[PDB]
Amino acid sequence: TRRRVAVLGGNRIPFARSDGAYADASNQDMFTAALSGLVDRFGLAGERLDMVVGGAVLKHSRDFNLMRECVLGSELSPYTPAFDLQQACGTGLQAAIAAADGIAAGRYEVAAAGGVDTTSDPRLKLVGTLPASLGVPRTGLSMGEHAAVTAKQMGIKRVDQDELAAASHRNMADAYDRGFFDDLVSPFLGLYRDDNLRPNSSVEKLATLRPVFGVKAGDATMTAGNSTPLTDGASVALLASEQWAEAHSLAPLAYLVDAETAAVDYVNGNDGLLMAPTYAVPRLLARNGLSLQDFDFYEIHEAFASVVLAHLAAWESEEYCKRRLGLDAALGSIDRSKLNVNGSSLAAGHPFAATGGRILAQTAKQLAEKKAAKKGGGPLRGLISICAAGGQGVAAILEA
Amino acid sequence: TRRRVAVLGGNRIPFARSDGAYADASNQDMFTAALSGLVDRFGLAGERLDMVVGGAVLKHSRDFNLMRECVLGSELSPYTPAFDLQQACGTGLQAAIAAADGIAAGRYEVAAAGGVDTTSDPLKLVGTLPASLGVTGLSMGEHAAVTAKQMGIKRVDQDELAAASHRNMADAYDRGFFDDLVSPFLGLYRDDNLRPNSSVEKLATLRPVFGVKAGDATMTAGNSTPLTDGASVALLASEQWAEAHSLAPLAYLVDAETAAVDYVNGNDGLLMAPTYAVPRLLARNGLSLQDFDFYEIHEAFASVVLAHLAAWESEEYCKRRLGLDAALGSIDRSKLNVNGSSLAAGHPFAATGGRILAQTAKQLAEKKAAKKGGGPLRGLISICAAGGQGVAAILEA
Amino acid sequence: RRRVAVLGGNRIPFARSDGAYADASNQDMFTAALSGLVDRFGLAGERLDMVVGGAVLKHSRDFNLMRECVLGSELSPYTPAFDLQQACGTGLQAAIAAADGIAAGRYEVAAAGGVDTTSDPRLKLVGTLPASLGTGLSMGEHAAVTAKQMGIKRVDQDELAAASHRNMADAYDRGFFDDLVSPFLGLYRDDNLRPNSSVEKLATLRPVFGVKAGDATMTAGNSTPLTDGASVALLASEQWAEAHSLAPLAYLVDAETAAVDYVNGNDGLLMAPTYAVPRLLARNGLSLQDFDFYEIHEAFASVVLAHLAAWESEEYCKRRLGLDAALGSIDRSKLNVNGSSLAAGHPFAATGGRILAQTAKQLAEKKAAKKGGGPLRGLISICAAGGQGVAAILEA
Amino acid sequence: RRRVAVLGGNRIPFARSDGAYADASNQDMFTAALSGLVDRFGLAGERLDMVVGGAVLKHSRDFNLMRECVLGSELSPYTPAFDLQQACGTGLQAAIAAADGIAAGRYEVAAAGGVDTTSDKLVGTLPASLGGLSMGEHAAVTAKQMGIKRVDQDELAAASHRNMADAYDRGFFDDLVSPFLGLYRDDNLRPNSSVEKLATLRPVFGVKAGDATMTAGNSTPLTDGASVALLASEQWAEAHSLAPLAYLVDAETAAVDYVNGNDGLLMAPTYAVPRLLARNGLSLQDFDFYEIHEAFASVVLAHLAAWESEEYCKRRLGLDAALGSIDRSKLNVNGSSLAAGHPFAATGGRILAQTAKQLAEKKAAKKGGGPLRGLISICAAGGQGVAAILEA
Repeated sequence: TRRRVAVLGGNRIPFARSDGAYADASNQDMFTAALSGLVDRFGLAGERLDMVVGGAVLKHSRDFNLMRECVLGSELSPYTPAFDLQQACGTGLQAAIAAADGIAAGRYEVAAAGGVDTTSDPRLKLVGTLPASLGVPRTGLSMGEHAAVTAKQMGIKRVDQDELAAASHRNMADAYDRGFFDDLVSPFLGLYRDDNLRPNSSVEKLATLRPVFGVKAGDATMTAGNSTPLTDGASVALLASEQWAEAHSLAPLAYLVDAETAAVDYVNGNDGLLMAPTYAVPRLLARNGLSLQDFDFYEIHEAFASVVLAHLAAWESEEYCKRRLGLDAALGSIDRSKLNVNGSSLAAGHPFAATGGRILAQTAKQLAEKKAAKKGGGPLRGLISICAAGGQGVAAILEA
Repeated sequence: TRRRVAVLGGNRIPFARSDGAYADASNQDMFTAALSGLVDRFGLAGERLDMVVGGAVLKHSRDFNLMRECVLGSELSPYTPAFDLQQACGTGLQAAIAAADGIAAGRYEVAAAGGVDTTSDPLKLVGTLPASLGVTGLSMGEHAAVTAKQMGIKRVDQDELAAASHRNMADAYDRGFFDDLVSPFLGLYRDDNLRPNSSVEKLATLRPVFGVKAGDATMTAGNSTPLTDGASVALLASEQWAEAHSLAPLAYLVDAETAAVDYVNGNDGLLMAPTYAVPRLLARNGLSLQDFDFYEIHEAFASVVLAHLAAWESEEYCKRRLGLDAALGSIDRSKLNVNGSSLAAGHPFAATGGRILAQTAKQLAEKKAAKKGGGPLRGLISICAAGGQGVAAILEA
Repeated sequence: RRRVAVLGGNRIPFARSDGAYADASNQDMFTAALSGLVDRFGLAGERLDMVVGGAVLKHSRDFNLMRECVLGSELSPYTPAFDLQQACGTGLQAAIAAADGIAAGRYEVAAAGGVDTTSDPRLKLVGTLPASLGTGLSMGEHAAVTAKQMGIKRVDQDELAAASHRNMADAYDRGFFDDLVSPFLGLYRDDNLRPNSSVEKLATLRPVFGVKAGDATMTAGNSTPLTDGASVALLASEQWAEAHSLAPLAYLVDAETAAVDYVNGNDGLLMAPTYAVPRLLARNGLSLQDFDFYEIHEAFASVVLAHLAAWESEEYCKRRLGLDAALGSIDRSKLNVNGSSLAAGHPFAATGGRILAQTAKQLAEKKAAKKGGGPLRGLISICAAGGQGVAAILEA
Repeated sequence: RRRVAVLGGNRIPFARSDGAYADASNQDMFTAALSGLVDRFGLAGERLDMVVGGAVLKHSRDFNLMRECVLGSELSPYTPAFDLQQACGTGLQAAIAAADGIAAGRYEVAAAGGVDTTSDKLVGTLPASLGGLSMGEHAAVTAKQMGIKRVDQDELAAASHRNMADAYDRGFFDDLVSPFLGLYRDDNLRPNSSVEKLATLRPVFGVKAGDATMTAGNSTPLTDGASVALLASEQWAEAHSLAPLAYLVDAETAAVDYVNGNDGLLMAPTYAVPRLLARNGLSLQDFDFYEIHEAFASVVLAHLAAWESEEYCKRRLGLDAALGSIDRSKLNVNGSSLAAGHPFAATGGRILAQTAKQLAEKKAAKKGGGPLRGLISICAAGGQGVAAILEA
C-alpha cells in the first residue's frame, strides 16, 4: 500500500531582484548553495538521498543533468541519483510530487525536491512582459496582458489588487522580524533577506503607480505594485518516509497526501492563461472528499494579485463553476485571513522553478506551528495552488 | 491502495544516423510526429490524457515546455497537461515511471511518456561525448573502455552481441513485430542504422577507437552505438480506463529502481549504476536474476552490457561493491535483447527508454498469447546513463 | 657481471616538517648525512667513483646537488656525481644506478641516496599533495579510492601502523640503528616516532581521506606525515671492500622498475609496485614466499595492505598482472620487522637509502646468527608518485 | 652481460635562445622530440621500459619531467621514467643509464636524452657550476696556459659550421631532426663560414691577462633544444624489425679539482678517456670517429694538445708515455656543438645518435672485414666529464 510522505522542511537562498545581487550567480551556483544549506540544516553530509529532483525553466546550455551535477558538487553521498524536471512556475511543487511519488511507491526513503531560476542572464523588469509560454505563447500577447484580460473579464478592482500585494509585503516582513524563516533561509552573496521585500508598503503607495498591462483595453488595474518582478532564486525541500524520519530523529512538520494537475485551452481564448488551478483544485478536493473551506492554510501563488483574486471570484461565481467546471454548485468563498498568511510572491518574488519549493516548505511549517503551539482535536490541512505558464496549474493538499 | 499500471503499447519513429535523414528535424518535429502516430494508433484524437511526460536531453534554447508545446501541436485536447523531464539516457524510462506513479497514486487514468533527441549539429559515435553529456575530461567511450579492460571482456563477445542485435532486429522487421510500434518520418520506415548484412568477421576488421593507448583495446565503431536522431512514446493507463476504451493491456509496469555511482574519481565505472540498481529491485520484489522471460539491457556499448553481466557473475564484485553475500549469477543469454536493441537501432538519448518499454512490453504479451499454459511472465529493463546513473524496471504479463 | 656489495649506509633522523630542520637546506642535510657516512667508513680523503641522488622537492637554486655536496664534503674533489629523481623511489633508484655502474665495471665504489625537505614547500600529511607532486586528485584520495575498492579495513591499517611504531622503537632500544644514524641539529632519533602507540589510541582518529565517498578508513595515524630527511648508502665491488677491509652486509642481485596507467583510473596511483615485483621474481626464479625479509615502504597502511591483497587474489593476478595464479600471501612476521616510513616519516628521496642500508643489515645480522644454512634474501618494494614503483632483491 | 644497441634518435632543431623557442617550455620541446622519435620508429602504444633524461636549468614544478612527458605522449602509460642531471654530460649519462638497464637485463628497450631552455649571449658567461670565474674566463686560463692558437680555434669552429652544412645538404639529419614552431634546421648554423670572417671579431675571455684567444664567434651560443636516443637489446630490435646502427660498449665518468685551480674546469675528459681506453685494451688512435663536444674550440684543441703533451699524461695523469695525437680527419666529421649550439641536456643525445649513424654509414660503405669504432668525449661544468665508446 501507499506509505505516508513527510515534509521535514526545506531551505532556500533569499530571492534577489534580477540584474542586481546574484547577477553573476549561475543556476548551479544558487541551487548548490541552497542544497548546501539544506544538508547543513539537517546534517545530510555524506548520506545518500534516494533522489534529488528539480530544474530551471530558463535553463542554459551549461545545464545538462543540473540536479545530478549539483549533488556531485554538494556534500551528499555521490551515489545519490537525480534528474531534472520543468513545468514552468509549478516546477517546484511538481518536483515535490515526484519525490513523494517515489517515497510512497517505496522506491525512495528520502529525497530532495526543488528548483532554481535566474532571469538576470537575459524594460519593465516584470514577469508579465514575457511570452505566455515562457518561450524566449503564440497569441501575440504577453503573460501580463492575458492576466489583464481575465482581470477585466472577472472585474477585479484595483483596490483589492493593491491591498493583497501590500498584505503580502507586510506579512512577510513580520515573518522575518519574528524569525519565521531563520530555519528556512540561508544567505547567499551577502543577501540575508528577499531583495524585493519592502515592509513600508501600503495601499496609498501602490495607488500612485500607472497601470502597465491591459492598458488600451480600458480600465487597466495591473501595475508593478500588484505583479511580480523578475527575480533570481533557488529553493529545495526534504521529504522522507516516516521510518527514515524517525531513524534520523527528525519529526515530520506535515504530510503531503494528494495533488492534482490541470491544463486549460488558452490559445483558443476559452480559458484564462493562468486560470488552470481553478480546474485542478475542485477535483482534488472531491477526490479526498473535502470542501473548499475545510482548510487551515490557503497558499495561493501570487503571479499577479489579480490572478489570485480571480481564482477566488471564479470559485465564488455560480456561473463559472456551472459552465467552466460542470459542478452544479459554487465551491464558495474562503476565509481570506487564512490566505498566504506569511506573505508570498508579490513580497518575495518569482524565480519560476524555485517558488514551488518555497511554498511547500512554508506551508508545512505553518501547519506544524499550529498543531504544536496550540493543540486540541482534529486534523489540520493546507492547500497550495500554483498558476503556471502554458496554461497549466498544480495543486496539493497537506495534512498534520 | 496502489493500483495496477498497464502498458498498452507505444509508437516511435525510425531512428536515423545523425546528419543524414532528420538532419533538419527539430525536437518538436520528431516528438510531435511520434505522438500523432500514437494518437492515430489508439484513436486518442480529441481525448484528454492525464499527463504527457518526457523531454529532450541536448535541447536547444527554444525547447521550453517541449512536451506541452507538442501536446498543443498534437491532436489531443488542450486540457492534457505535460511536463518536461530529462535524465540523459534513461529519460524515457524515467518519464514512464513518473506517469506510472501518477496512475498508482490515483492522480492519472492515462498518460503518455517517452522522449526525443536530435543530435545533428551538436567519429560520429556516442562514446566521443563527455561523461556528463556536456563539459570527467574523458569521453564516455574511454570511460567504458577502462571498465572493459579491467573486467577483461573479450573483443569477440562484444562483436557477437553487436552482430546479433543487428540480425535480430532485422528478423523482427521481416515479421510484423514493429508494424504496431513504429510510424514513418521523413521518408524512413525502418531504423536507418540497421544492417542485416553484417557479420562477426566483418566487425573483426575494425581498428579499435577507444582505450587504445592504454593497450589491449577492444572497442570499435561496430560495437559502440552511433549517434542517432529519434523520438518515441508509450501509453500507460489504469485498468479501468484501459477496458473502458476497449484496449487490452500488453503488460503491467510493476516496479522500478534508480541508482547512481561515484564515478568521477574512479570508485565506480561511469556506466555501472544499473549494477547496483538491479539487485535492490530484485530483492524488493522477491525475485532473483534468473526469474524472468525477457532481459532488455541498453547496448550503449557491447562491453558495458557484458560488464553488467560479469559483475553480477563475479562474487568479488557482488561482495565488495554491491554488498551482497553471493554473486547474483549469470543469465540465459537466449532471452536477452531477443529482437535487438540500441546497438542496431541507434541511440537517441531520450527516445531509447520509450522504445524499450514498448518493445519489451509487447514481447511479454505475445509470449503470453503463444504460451497458453498457466504461469506469470516477466521482463527486466536496465538502462545505463551518462552522469553515472541507471534505471531498471520489471514488467508482468 | 660481478656481484654488488652494500657495505652499509648512514642517515640523519627524520623530523616532522616545520620543526627541527625547519631551516635546514637540502644540501645542509644531505652533506650532513654524507659526512656521517664518510666518518663511519673512513672515506676521508678518498675518491668514490660516483655519488648519485637528489631531492624531489628541489628548490630552483639547487642544480648539481650531489656534486656540490661532494665538493663541500671531505672526499676527494675527483669523486664525480650526478643527480637523479624518481619521487619516492629516488633513493633506491640511485642505488641501482651505482650498482649497475660497478657491475658493469665502470665503478669500484659508489654512494647513493636522497635528501628531501618539506618545510615551507591539511594536517601535515604526504597524502594532501598532488598525485605527481606538481587528475588533480591528491595522493591520499587516490590511495583511498583503491583502498575502498580493495576492501581493506581500518583495523588492519591501524594494527600495521602501531606495529611499525613499536617495532622501530624496539629496534632503537636494542641499538640497532647505532651504526646507521648520525645526529643532526640536536636530534638523535626520528621526531615522528611514538613508542606509546596502539590500535586502541589509533582507532579514535577521524578518517581524513575519501570520506565523502563513504566507508573511509584513512586516518592521520595510518598515513605518513611530511618529514625532512637525508640518507645515503655505500656500495662497492668485493675487491674494493676487502681492499679497505669492510665486510659486506648483503649483495644487490636485481631490481625492477614499473609504472601504471593511473590518470584515468585503469590502475590505482600507488599500485605500480605490484606490477614490478612479479616480473622481478620471475626473472630470478623465486616465489613471493622465498625471502626472510619483506621491506615494503609504507606510504599509507592501506597502500601496503593493498599489495598483499592484490597478490592474494588470482582475480587480480590475471586481469591485471597477467599470471595464471595468485603469487600468494606472506608470513607477516617478516614484514618491516623494524618498522618503516609510517613511524620514521617520508622524505621522498631519503626513504630509498634508508630502506636499503637497513635491509642489508637485517639480512646480515640474521645470517650472522644462524650457521650451516643456505642463502637468505630480502625483497624491497616502494610505491612512488607519478604512479611508479621500484623493487629490489638482496642476498646474504 | 648483453649487448647495448643504439637504434638512432630524434631531436629538435636547436634554436638560439631568446629567439624562436622563447615560449617553449622544457616539457613542450622534449615532448616534441619524443613524439618525433616514436613517429620515426612506430613505438606508438608500445611500452618502453625506461625514459631517462632531464633539464639542467630545471624550472619550477618540473617534477618528473620525463614521466610527465611520456604521459603526454603516445607511448603506453606503463613506460616508467626518472629524471637525471649532470650539466652538459646529462644526455650521455642518461644514455649510459638506459644502457646499464638493458645490459643488466632489467629493460628491453629505452629512450634517453635531454632538454634545455636558456631563453626565459655566449655560454662562457655562466658560473662554473651553472648555479667566481665564468666558464669562459675559467677556460681562457687553461687556453693561455696551453698556448692554444687563435687560428686553430677559429679554423675548427668554421670547420664544424661548414661540415654540418655539408651533412645537411647530404640529408644526414633528415631522420635525426624533427621540426618545431616552423624550424627545420639548426637556427644557429651559418654555412658561409671562413677562418678569416672569425679572425675579424674581438676576444671576450682572458682579455685582462693578455693575449686572449677565445672569441665570441668561437664560443658557443645559448640555445634551446631537446633530443632523445633509442636503445635496445638485440632481441627487441630484431623483434621489431629495427637494425642497430652501433653498440654502446662502455663508458667512463670523471671529475677534477677545479675550485682551487690545479685542474681546469672543463678538463676532466682528459682523465676519463685514458682509463676508458685502458679498460678495453685500445689506444687513442684505434677509432674511426672522434666526437668531442665543442664548448670552446679552445677547450677541445687543448684536449688534443693535452693527449699528445710532454708526459703531462705522466705528471697529471700518471702514465708512462703520452697518449698521442689522432687523425683530425675523423673529428666531428659532420660538425658539433660549435655550430649547432648547446642546450646542456640536449647535446648528449645529439652526439650519441650522430656517432651511431656515422659508424653505420661507414660500415655499409666499406664492407670488408673490420671492426669500426667511435669515441665520444664530453666536458661538463662542475668540473666533470663523460666519455663513451660505440662499436659497429
